[PDB]
Amino acid sequence: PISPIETVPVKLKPGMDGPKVKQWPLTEEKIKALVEICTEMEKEGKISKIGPENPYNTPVFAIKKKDSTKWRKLVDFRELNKRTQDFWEVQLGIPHPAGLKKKKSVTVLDVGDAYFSVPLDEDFRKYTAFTIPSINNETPGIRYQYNVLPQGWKGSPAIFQSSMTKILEPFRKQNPDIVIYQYMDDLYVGSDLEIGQHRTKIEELRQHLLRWGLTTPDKKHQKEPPFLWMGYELHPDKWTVQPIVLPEKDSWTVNDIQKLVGKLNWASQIYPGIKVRQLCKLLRGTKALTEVIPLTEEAELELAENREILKEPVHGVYYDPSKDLIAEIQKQGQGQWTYQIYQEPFKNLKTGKYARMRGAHTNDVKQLTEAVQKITTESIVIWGKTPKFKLPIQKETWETWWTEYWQATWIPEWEFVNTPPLVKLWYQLEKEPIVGAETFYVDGAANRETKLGKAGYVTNRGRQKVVTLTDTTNQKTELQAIYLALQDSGLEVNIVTDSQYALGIIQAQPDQSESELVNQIIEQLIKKEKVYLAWVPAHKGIGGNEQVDKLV
Amino acid sequence: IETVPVKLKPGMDGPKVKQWPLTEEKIKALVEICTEMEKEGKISKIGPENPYNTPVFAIKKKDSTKWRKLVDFRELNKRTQDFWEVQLGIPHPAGLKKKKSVTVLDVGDAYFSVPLDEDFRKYTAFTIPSINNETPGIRYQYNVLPQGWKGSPAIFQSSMTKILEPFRKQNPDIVIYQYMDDLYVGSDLEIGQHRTKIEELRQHLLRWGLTTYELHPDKWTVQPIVLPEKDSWTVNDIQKLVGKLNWASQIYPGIKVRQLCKLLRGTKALTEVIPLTEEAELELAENREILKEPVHGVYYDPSKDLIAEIQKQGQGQWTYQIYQEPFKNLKTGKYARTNDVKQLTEAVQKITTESIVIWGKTPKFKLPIQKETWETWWTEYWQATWIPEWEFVNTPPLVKLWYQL
Ligand SMILES: CCOP(=O)(COc1ccc(CCc2cnc3c(c2)C(=O)N(C)c2cccnc2N3CC)cc1)OCC
Ligand SMILES: [Cl-]
Ligand SMILES: [Cl-]
Ligand SMILES: [Mg+2]
Repeated sequence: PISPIETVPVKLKPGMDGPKVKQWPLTEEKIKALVEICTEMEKEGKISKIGPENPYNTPVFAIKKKDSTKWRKLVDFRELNKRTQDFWEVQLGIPHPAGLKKKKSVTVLDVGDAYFSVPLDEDFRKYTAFTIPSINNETPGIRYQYNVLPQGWKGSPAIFQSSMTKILEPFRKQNPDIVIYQYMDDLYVGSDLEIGQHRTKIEELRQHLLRWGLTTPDKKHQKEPPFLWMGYELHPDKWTVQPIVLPEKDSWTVNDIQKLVGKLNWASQIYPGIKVRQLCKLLRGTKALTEVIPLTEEAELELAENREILKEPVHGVYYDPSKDLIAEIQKQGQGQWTYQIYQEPFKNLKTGKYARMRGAHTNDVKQLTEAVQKITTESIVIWGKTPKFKLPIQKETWETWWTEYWQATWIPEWEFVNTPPLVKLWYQLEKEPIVGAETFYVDGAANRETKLGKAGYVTNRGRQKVVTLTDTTNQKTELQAIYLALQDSGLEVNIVTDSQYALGIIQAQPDQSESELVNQIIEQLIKKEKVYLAWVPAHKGIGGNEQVDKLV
Repeated sequence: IETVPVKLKPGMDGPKVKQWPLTEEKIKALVEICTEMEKEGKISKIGPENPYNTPVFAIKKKDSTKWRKLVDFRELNKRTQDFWEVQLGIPHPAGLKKKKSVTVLDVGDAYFSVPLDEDFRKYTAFTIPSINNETPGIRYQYNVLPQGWKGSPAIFQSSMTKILEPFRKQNPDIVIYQYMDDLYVGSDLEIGQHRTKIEELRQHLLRWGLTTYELHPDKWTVQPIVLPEKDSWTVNDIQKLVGKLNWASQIYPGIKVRQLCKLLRGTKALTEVIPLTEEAELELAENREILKEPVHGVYYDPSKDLIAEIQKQGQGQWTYQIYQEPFKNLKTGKYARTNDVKQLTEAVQKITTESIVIWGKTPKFKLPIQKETWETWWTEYWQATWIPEWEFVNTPPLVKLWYQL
């Protein structure tokens, strides 16, 4: 009940001294419950009486437990915590089910009285001092300090987890084949031994634990499959997410939709094809939690399709490190992507989706590559290697785009799979000026104070046209000017702008955008048969540029 | 040896940098290497009372199949800059860029034979992660001078000097410069004579610590912004030319355009051909003259950071500029000759190496690539013992064009 393990040395933050909070006066029954509780703790070693010489104090309270007639002590460590050194993080990620090696057996052991079962650095105990006040604060209160890790102190999760790691260590050494996952105060222990030998190896591990201060349930009390953990339901040779129910409601509030999206997002790691775009749109311009939001027809369509997907129970498989890792991605439309990861078709380890918009304007080839980077990182985390990708895009489409684009890239080994919609490029700008095509010199302007703006073009065929724009920006007009030139031009066009900003957007060959303007230009660029887009410096007295320059 | 005390910049706490995900084979490698370093007392395991962390990686030694530990101390170095630069800085010789041949040697094994100030060791904490987070990270700190920390050479400085004295006295016309884990050794000897002198230097080093490539810096020349000479010229060609000279004019004093603009007069079609004038033909030659030269008025400011921009040109060619003040280029260049990330990675190390030789300083890179792609892949091709600072940018497509050819 108090581990013999050596303590972790602990310090207050370098400029600070221990807490000195005054104990509020408590009730007679509160005072009584505490003396009861503390006497029992004191006998077990958990705490000790100290003199009045100790300057430190932090407040204690008592509240009636679980509506029952039990009392729980409750120490308020906010002040000590603010003064205690920072610790290293327990875990920097949580394991995913899809990454677990299959095991013949796993049993769960929980540690009883976890924090109280571990010692606290001798030199730090004086800082955990509390005082049970006497009745009406007449007389000196009873002062104890902790000898073990307190509940609610800042250091206990971390010193506990490391103490256990130190304790598990030698047993790991002698049992390299045995798997032990430490989670909070649970141990998950798994082997490829047969029941008996496993039953044996367990009670032998329990025994190593007890030599070290750690009590664990015996066979009679060890829980059974499926194991419920971190929102997952983990059966012996398949896993899934814990049971998911999508409410039926006549109407949805902000808060209803948030919980819907949270569940769908969580279901999406094993139910393929989940979508939340149309539901997330409703959440925009976020209003009151209690507020009713009527569903769009698109959000209603989406909920309905998610509803079918979740209709019949799906499950995931565990990881066999000898087999290979394959990953497939499908376009689902409007920046939405979905993926499956399996080793043997089509039994998924896990699924996922990717929606992110990196930038204001993109094309499918950029999004696909981004999704691949995401899935690659995730694979490294979960399995420690990158998968073999199967992608909905031709080797030539991809080759064409990325050799020509200005940014570098490199996706791991992939191969094309014909799973429409396929990702393609919808237009390509030209390399060279077009002979026999009308050259538009376009330009734009916005008055910074009035915010009013003109846009228009001049032609080598003498043509000309300029329009007015209310409350715009210098950027907005320069795209307007390009759009004008596309509308009024034939199937082949040269265009000359002095907007690096418009050039950059168009050069990168976007097929989708947040700007309606840019989508209009895109519709145009696709309908065209040839467009060559060029840039000239402003106000340098360059040809047609100056003409349209003053016009606007 | 005697422990020299170390201090962080007042206020600044240590590095708390997160550990990037590693593949299985790199984790396995790190465990072997660290189990062996622990046995030899170079590192010790640490408890959760140590809140600090710096990233750690595995790379393949330059020309060699064998895993090597690379610790990313960029944060610590930044937080230590008072120590390794002002109290105990290594002076950088201006003569190094001058030599015909410079050889780089790894002398990192030197540092492990020296204790690190005990009040500092906690800041050198690092974490070996596990796959799928199934076991808590394995955690260590250093007991000796770590490789990659700029403090190590600053501290080992007087030991290095004692080691190099005989070789220096016997070979006065050789420059030796220490930077981080490397020794840069330049001479004007003929190449065989140069190599022979390196081996002798390895033997001196060998009697203390070392195991049982050549730059040719004075052959480094800038990549001039190049103005084509063409058969005929179109309107498009002229404008592209104007835009380009227009850009040079913001860097090189004396660049003139006026005569070329005159050629554009009117509002004419893009493909049309246009007659080449003497004023233009001359002005053109006058500019082309200036681009061959050092920028008049640009000078290295030791107090200021170096910056390196890199543009993907295509066909395996890359261009780059180094400046402290934007547009004021201390050096331009190109790198050439698979895989977009493998190449960028090679260009960054090459550009860093030259920076060390010329300035004694490393550049902050502006890299044309998605952060996550770079993070994932760079270590797969990295071979240096240092790591430059970087950030990620989308290359202005105009900048790319002006540095073609
Ligand atoms: C008395 C005999 O055992 P049993 O009661 C049921 O045994 C099981 C239960 C689940 C699995 C799934 C794979 C499986 C493999 N490893 C797991 C787990 C499941 C697991 O449940 N959790 C929570 C886990 C979480 C995070 C990291 N690691 C794990 N571990 C560590 C062993 C395999 C065996 O009867 C079986 C003969
Ligand atoms: Cl609720
Ligand atoms: Cl060279
Ligand atoms: Mg729990």
